[PDB]
Amino acid sequence: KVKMKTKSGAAKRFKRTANGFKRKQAFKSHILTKKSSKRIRQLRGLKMVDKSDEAAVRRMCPYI
Amino acid sequence: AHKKAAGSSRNGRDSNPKMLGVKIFGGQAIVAGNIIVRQRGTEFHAGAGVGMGRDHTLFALNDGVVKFATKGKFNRRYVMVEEA
Amino acid sequence: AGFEGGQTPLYRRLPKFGFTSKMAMTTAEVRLSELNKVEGDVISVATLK
RNA sequence: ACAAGAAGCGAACGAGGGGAAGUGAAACAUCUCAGUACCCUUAGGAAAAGACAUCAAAUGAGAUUCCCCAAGUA
RNA sequence: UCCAAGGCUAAAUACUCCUGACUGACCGAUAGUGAACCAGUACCGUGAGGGAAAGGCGAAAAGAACCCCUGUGAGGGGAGUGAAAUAGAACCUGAAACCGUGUGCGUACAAGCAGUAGGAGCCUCAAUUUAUUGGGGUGACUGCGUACCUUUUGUAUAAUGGGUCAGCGACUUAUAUUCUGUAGCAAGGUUAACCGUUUAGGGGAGCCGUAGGGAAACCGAGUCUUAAUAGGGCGUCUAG
RNA sequence: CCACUGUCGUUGAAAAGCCAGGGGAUGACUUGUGGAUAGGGGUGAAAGGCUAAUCAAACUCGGUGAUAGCUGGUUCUCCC
RNA sequence: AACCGAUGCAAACUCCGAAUACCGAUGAGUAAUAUCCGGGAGACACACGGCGGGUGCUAACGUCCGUCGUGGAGAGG
RNA sequence: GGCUCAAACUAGGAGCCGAAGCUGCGGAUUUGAAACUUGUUUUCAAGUGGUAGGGGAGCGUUGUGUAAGCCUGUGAAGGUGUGUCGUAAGGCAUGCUGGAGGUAUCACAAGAGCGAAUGCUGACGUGAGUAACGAUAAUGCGAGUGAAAAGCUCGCACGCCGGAAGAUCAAGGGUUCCAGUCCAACGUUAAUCGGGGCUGGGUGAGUCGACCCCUAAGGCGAGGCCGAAAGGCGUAGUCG
RNA sequence: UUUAUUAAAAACACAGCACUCUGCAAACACGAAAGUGGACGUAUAGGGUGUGAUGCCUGCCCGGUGCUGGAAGGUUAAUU
RNA sequence: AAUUCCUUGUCAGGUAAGUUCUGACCUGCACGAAUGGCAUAAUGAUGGCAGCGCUGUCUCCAGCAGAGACUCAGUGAAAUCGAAAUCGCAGUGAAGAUGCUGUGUACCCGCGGCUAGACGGAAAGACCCCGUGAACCUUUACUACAGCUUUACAUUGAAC
RNA sequence: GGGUUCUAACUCAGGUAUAACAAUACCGAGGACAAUGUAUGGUGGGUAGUUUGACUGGGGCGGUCUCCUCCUAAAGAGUAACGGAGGAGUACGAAGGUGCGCUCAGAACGGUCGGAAAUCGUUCAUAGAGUAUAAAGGCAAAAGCGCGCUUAACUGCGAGACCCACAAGUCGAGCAGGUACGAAAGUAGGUCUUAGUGAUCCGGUGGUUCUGUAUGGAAGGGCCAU
Repeated sequence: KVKMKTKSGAAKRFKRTANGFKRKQAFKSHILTKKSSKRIRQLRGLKMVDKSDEAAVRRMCPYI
Repeated sequence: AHKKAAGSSRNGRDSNPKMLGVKIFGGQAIVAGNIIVRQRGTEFHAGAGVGMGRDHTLFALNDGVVKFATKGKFNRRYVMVEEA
Repeated sequence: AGFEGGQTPLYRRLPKFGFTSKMAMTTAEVRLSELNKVEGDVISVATLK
């Protein structure tokens, strides 16, 4: 039957947690020599999607 | 454009705001790590209980109450965190 | 869904990460409180099915 | 130079030969629309497919077709 | 695990020009087929093609013999038929726009969204012991008062739209998903396709909930990062 | 057979005409009949002209209920 | 030229320097508060009158900011 | 308008007018507050301008069950008045018209509500009894017929065409041709007249034309060639 | 000759001139190809382009972009 | 100058007076030799300028004839139109008023004229802008494709 | 590894027969060329599909578009104009860290060349200098200037804050490990600070047990770094 379509590219960047979603941070792919080692260290890892933005994530990924 | 005296004078750019100034004023409760003043140079100096960052930012080293005073032989503006 | 009027949408300013595992989709977690539906005393994979 | 057939017409459904663009992507060319519309050939009450040079990787199953899930998952 | 380069093979599946039976919280003449009617017609087009309008007397024609006016016309009035004839064939009902006729009141010295709040006079009905009220019609005169919609910062606007009336005309349906309400069950809830002597009953495949952490392996009220048992991130200590 | 000028006509007698004049009038003439060239094609002594009162891409049907961040409209009532 | 003494001026001058405004504390009274979480929006063409300015000509029913009131979406005098 | 020891100006003072502000009286309503407690009741307090928009409560219409009910020829629906009731959408009753259907209550489902979209269809207005009545070749009179004659028939006269506005065809049309009869519609007026209606009649070929024989341009084209298919071309021929 | 239907002209055409292509299954054009036109023609012919009777005439520039000729060298596809 | 902006260039002619015309000058913004230069008889419903003749073109209109217009009889449209008990002025106001304020004037209704206003009617401005609109055209914009051309392989072989 | 020749493929829009077109036979002429199929480079407005920004006292033209400093900016922050003025798209293995030490610009006087000013000596001299780089704010404990040793221009993080629509950005004590300097308490996670910058996708490289489509591998993917 006709089902709602997942945004298959938004599912590759958001993962369901207990009370929200998690994601990687930006500004870590290339040109990394000029960044202080605090940026390289605190831009590394997971953050949570903002409360502001998680209504969009719920509409983009209805099934996660 | 009679008298023809006008003409372009290109100076229409500026920089973004930096949101400097006093963040926590005198007599207020403060906890360690709280930024007190964001500034350029040492407009205010770090007194007892107040640290100073590479940006010249003044922050609380320990909890207490923030206090401003003009002290020293240079009549400098100091910020201190009194244990109160 | 997925549009901010022109600025690169949130799902495209952030990077893709991770990979999907086929093992994870055939490994089921069983709770102690669900065991009341089992017939008998043996608890196996075929018995959980 | 002698017998037996065919021709053409007429709903949809099937099989096959060719095959767009409007549109969407908030532009547009990859892509989408869509193997769709349309054109063409041809059959039967259905057609096609169909018995493994197929899957599976479990304690294995056992042709084709159609429906509900698997799953808007990989 | 199976043996291509040979050929076949029913059923479960798709469909409706049609034939029959039956059904409808489908329409009822601007609807429903374009077409209820002599409709793919009239009409338009060289042509391909496009494409209308248009139902109803009465139960029975008993559809008005005859007479009268008129041109042996139309139309009508009698007579007659009929329950009904302002049911008389343009025929059931007969709205509105629009057009007449009659009655009452007002109106020919007065300036404008035409009403509204007062208000004299006049006319007309019902009571009343007889102009006293009450109902209806009219509106001299006074005050106030620049339509409606849309779009706009802002419209009487000289910005848009509407000549009027009647009829029709625009937030739907299918599925998925989320939240809220309500109902049943409740750490459980619920079946789908199907079968069925068919809204029952069966069918548990599946789905959601009950656990999270991590890319993942993996571990699990923990888990990830780390050399770290430190720190920190994400979770924990029910209702679905 | 044309169409240079003017008036008229402009809800016309006429969706291009009448009237008064005007040009060619044995020629690269005019005309009847039949046939040929078809849409990104034709034909064009060339004006993007003409191709059935339609032409910087005919007409009809179909894709099609094209799309329209634009304009218009959007129908009963009361309470917060 | 300077240096002294009188004497003015400046958004990008300051030896100075308010009122307000803002950030806190404590305390009464009054008040249909503040905050967080979720369902549904609309709006992102604003206008004028003050006040402080830039621009313009201390022109504009001008224009661009800040701030208040009104209109928007508000009749009445 | 008018105003001059003001009806101007300045400084004082006392009255009064003046708003949908406030108060007084009556009524409704939202939210909260003590309770027979779900509007079961009496109150009190603070509120009740409003676009976009959010929330809440209802009215009416068509259809389904309720309903083999109830109502209805002692008159259904609809139409048209009147009275009455409710905050409203609207309800109820009833006079007349009408002539065969309607539907309480509670649920349920919607083709569920129109003034606007230069909206769609039909009907009818205003302009307005206005412009115009289609070549300025032209008519006058006497009889006839007739309900009626400027327009028809006949007559006399007048005017116009006469390389046509006269005749013969082809094309195209198809009965418009002739006679009798009728005048509703059609004819831009009237009509007795007509290319109008109705009813009859009328087209006679060896020599005129077609058909026929022959071919042009150009078609189609056994076999043939070419091309996914459809088809394109082409010889002999066969049409034209 | 032309903008049928606001432009008839200085616009188009034109005889004439020049360049250039083409040796015939010609170049060139229609076509998917077969088949055609060119042409039952043959360089005094046919096509394309420009100019536009006639008279006097038609100067300089080959750097650019075309076109024609040449290949020493550089670079260079599939393929292997 | 069908080219010249400055510009009505300057000088000469023509006229009483000539931004046009003709002749010449050359200071050619920005002529020029087959997108041909300069002329040229003849030709042209070709452009400019100038004369004779002739005139209602005009001073300055008059008279007359016919067809309408006007009246009567018959037939009988149109576009438009929210509704109208539809006046002037000075103001005001979404900024140019029949409709608002103040005021002035005005008894009710036709007919023949007229066109100053009703921002009069007609055609959802064609000018201008906007829309991640359209079409067609151009090119050393991009990306393709037809066509043409190159080579390799195949049809494709033998000998020196 | 190139040319010459031959005929038998192939071609003839050549002749003779076959009524005609075509085909076939023979003769003649070419000939492994031509031509065609696949692949490939070139050319290719002949044709198709499209793109060709925004701001803007209308649009075009010109200018601008990101970042930093000052003012506008109304004594907290923030705050617009095609408002007024300037800078940036770097530099440095020392110009970073630490320990130690030092103090500038000028003026006058005296002094060979030698002056207005080179170098030297003396006296005044809170910065009238410097701070790599504009400006602002800072700077004596110097953040300015030298010397020795060095690599903290670390790794894992980070309580807590500023700023902020998000995505980002900024400051940060403290803890663990390994150091550098110092006798030590200590200081050091780059530079006086604020400009020196660019998400995702994709592709590359250095590592890693995470995965590894029957299984063992591997390919590919994931994670960390770039």
